[PDB]
Amino acid sequence: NVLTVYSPYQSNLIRPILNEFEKQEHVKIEIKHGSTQVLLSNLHNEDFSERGDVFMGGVLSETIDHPEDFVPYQDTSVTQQLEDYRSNNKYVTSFLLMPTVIVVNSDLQGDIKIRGYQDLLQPILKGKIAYSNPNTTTTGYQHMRAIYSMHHRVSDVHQFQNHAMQLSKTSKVIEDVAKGKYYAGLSYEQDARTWKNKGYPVSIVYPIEGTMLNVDGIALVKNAHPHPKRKKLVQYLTSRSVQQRLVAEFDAKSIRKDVSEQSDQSIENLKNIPLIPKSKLPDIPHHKFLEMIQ
Amino acid sequence: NVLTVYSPYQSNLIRPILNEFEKQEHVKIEIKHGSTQVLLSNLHNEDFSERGDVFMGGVLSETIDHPEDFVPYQDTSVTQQLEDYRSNNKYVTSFLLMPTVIVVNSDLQGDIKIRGYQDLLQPILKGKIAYSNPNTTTTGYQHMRAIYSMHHRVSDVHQFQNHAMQLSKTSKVIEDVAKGKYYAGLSYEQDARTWKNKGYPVSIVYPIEGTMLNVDGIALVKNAHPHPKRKKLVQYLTSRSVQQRLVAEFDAKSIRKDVSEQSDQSIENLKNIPLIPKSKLPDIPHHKFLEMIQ
Amino acid sequence: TIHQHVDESQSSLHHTEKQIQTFITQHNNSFQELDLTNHHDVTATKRELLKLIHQQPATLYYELSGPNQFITNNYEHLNTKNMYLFSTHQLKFKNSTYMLKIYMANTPRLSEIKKDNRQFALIVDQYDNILYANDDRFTIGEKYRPQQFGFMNESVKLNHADHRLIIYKD
Amino acid sequence: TIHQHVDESQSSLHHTEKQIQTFITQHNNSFQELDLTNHHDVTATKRELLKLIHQQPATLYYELSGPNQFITNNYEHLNTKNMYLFSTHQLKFKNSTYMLKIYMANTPRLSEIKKDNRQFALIVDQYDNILYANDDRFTIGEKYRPQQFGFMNESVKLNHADHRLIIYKD
Ligand SMILES: O=P(O)(O)OC[C@H]1O[C@H](O)[C@H](O)[C@@H](O)[C@@H]1O
Ligand SMILES: O=P(O)(O)OC[C@H]1O[C@H](O)[C@H](O)[C@@H](O)[C@@H]1O
Repeated sequence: NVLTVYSPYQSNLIRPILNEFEKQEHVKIEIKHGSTQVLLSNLHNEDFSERGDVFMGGVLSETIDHPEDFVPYQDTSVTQQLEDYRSNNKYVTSFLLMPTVIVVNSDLQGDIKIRGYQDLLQPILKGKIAYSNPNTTTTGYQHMRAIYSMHHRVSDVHQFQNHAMQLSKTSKVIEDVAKGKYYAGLSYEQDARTWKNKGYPVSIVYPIEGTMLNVDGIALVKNAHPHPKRKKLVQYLTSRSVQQRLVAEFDAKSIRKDVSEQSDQSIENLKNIPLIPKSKLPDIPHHKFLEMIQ
Repeated sequence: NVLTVYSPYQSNLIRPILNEFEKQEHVKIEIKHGSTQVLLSNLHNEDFSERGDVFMGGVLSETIDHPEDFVPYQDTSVTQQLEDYRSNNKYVTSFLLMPTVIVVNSDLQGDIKIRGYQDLLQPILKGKIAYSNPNTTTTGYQHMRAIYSMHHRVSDVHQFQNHAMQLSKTSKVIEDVAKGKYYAGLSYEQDARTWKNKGYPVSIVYPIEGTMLNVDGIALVKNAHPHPKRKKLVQYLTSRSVQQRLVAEFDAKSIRKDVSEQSDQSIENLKNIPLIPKSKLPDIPHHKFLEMIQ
Repeated sequence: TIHQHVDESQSSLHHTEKQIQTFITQHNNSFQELDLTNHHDVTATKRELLKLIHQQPATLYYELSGPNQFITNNYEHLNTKNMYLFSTHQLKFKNSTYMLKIYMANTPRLSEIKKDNRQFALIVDQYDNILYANDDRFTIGEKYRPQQFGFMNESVKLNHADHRLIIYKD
Repeated sequence: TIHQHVDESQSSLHHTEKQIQTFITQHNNSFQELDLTNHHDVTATKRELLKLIHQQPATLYYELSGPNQFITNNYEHLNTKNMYLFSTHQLKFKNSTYMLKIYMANTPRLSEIKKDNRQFALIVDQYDNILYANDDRFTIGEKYRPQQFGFMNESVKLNHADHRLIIYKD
């Protein structure tokens, strides 16, 4: 009866729209939360007959080390998706665009300059920067690629890791920066915006040297008895009206051509963000890269 | 004293924002209206001492046959403009993005299909299509280019001109299609939305074969005693707050990176329009093209 | 005991809901002749609403919203977000249509067992969304999962909606 | 004559504006103690507002807007876009701030000369924007270009704003 969904997203983003799907299709949806790679490992070791049905969130097209645990599928709506972010992976459908950002505590910042990864290396900021374990999370790993892609030097990744505190969970970074335990941290757009809107002294910085953009995906999980509504769920999440949702109510960046962006405050539109082009975008695969920066 | 502005824009678009400039800078602004090339010709013969100060509207970067009538200038804001539409002409600053469209009367259309220029050539539509003089208007000229750019055959332009009724004024096309005198016409977004918002049975079609996108410009007119507020006007029209307004209040498509588009109701967003790329965009200058097709 | 308290509360809310249907019906022929821009007819609606509020034991707050009117007995402006939304209605009021929401903040029976028995209450829909809680550890709008649920409880369906009343002990 | 009509109109509007300012001053020490969700205090505001409307020959409509309140004497719901906006005020009303707009729809004098003499009226600001017109050729919000037209006219500046009253013929 229950349609189970793995997601690294915070509840405040997905629970409301999945609730709307429960009411529309008369289904019960359970969410299993956790860091991206923790879910993928727990899932891999999970017995076929106890596996959930759907994986949403994370950069799935780039960090699934076990393709056999998923069912190939792409929705009919890829036609309406932005050309540059359509998935070239038969297990993953593109769902959202999510900038990775530096979050700065504006009460603690004072006159220190933080406009990128290089500024995070100012010795005054030593021990006062937080980020999440790149082995377990999409956020830490995507930031390490961005740090690596600056001048393609593994020394830059290590200099940052020596300079900053590693945390177990992505959501702990913005929380502790927001509350004044760290001057800055490496997070993503939606989590920063969430806390900025609650009133915390949070400034969102898109690194000038090159901002990494996450293309979040949705993937069907291979299990014994897949829920009959799970392909309706994927079409639903990629639908224009739901995307128009993610845009209006949550400030999300839609994957579709026909959904416009939203004039929000202190959140930039994509065309004003200094993104890393596909050109300078590191190549090495996930496991390879992680072993390289160890 | 009075700051005079030449513009082919309809009053309902520029009059409100120029009004806001009048009582922000304590200036009187007069608008001289007319078809793009008619204004440019009348301006050329006008005495230096009797010329206005500013020209706004029209595809100025590409259809000024007399550069000597203008002052070189570009606002400091070009840095914030979209890279692909920044003016590479030293007399023109880019100001707006304006799709050229086909407007269809949905009361008359019936089951006739009008998805682009080729469909306009159905023999059933002979004598029931309207367009504006390509010699005098930005709109007729830009449509002829797009027709030409389909298959790069001058025979397509002539087949259309034999198939359709030419009118003197761009604004007469939408009015007469809107009121049911013509099945369809060639026009521009912003004038079609205008008539559609008044309740008329107007359908906006972005031609699949390819949609010409107009980059409207602003240029300083060379005169005897330029108005001291005229450079402040150019900076005002390219400011973010005014663009945001044009977006919010008129559904215009902004030239700036940092101004997001607005949401639907028949005006597609840019990424969902079938635009003619830089690739298939014909190369020939203004006067050459008019002579080629006449 | 718990099973007694669910029956009596399930029966009290049915009686309560029953009285609101009767109100809406009785005055389908009465409200169509009142104009809420006129201060004599506003008094006529308030008198009828407050009469309803006090014909039953639960603590109820009404919200009557519409064109430049907001009418409620929530004088201290308690957050309705923490109250059970219980019924909604579109009423024709001659000058326009007004939405009537009835909220339940508490009942004297649930308040009693909470104090005397430490028996708390939840109301949940068929998708386990929480629609009412008087225990601070659950919050309306979120979900309740009977997995993590480790208490003694009896549940019953309410007559007026696809909702379930759960009384549980800690 | 036309010159006499502009002087008399200017002086009448000046007296009118004068009375509005008097109203707002008086009652500042009367509003801060009134609550507009209370039907006795709303009646007190209407009585004072209507008292002001009728100390004046000009036909005036008030709009008092705020949190879930709209108070006006425009009972036939005439479009304010065709009226002259005379003033605007923000009043402190104990429960909240409410905006008061005063509109001038016509004057017995301008209505009379238009009927008997075909002498029409315009009010324009310093940028030639039309703020009032009883001639169907001109519409509020657009520009008055005197050179496009040939009329007899006399104009005068009004005391309360950078506006010009124009009475004209032909
Ligand atoms: O804890 P995590 O694995 O990083 O989950 C949080 C992730 O949610 C989304 O998918 C975002 O695209 C990621 O940038 C973000 O990091
Ligand atoms: O076609 P005209 O009579 O010259 O009017 C020209 C108008 O429509 C064109 O399509 C341009 O995109 C507009 O910037 C201009 O205001």
